[PDB]
Amino acid sequence: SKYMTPMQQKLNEVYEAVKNYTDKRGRRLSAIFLRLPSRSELPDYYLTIKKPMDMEKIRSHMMANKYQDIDSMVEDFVMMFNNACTYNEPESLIYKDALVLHKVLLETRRDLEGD
Ligand SMILES: O=C(O)c1ccccc1O
Repeated sequence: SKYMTPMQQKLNEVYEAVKNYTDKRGRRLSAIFLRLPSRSELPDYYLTIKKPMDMEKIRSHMMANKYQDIDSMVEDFVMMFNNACTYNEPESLIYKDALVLHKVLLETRRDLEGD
């Protein structure tokens, strides 16, 4: 139980790379992405976003061993960054942070290309 399979390790590595990324000032870009607020706290959001996504949702799937491959988890991250960029303005901080984290996601996945 305590030992992760290779796929499980890779999933975890990608998830963690995005979660733990910090910029030069020590700011964890993941902060606002961990958990999306409520439909009642964000009326305009849920009416605009077809498939809402946050890192806690991704982390829960992973922990339930529900991702079958790396691409499946990447797709959810991509949904999240797409959602953030859709809702928010191109000059907004959330939008910029979503672009940075997107790069981290693809770099990490590619750096693990074999393993
Ligand atoms: O724009 C947000 O505040 C947001 C927060 C968490 C997940 C996706 C998002 O677009």
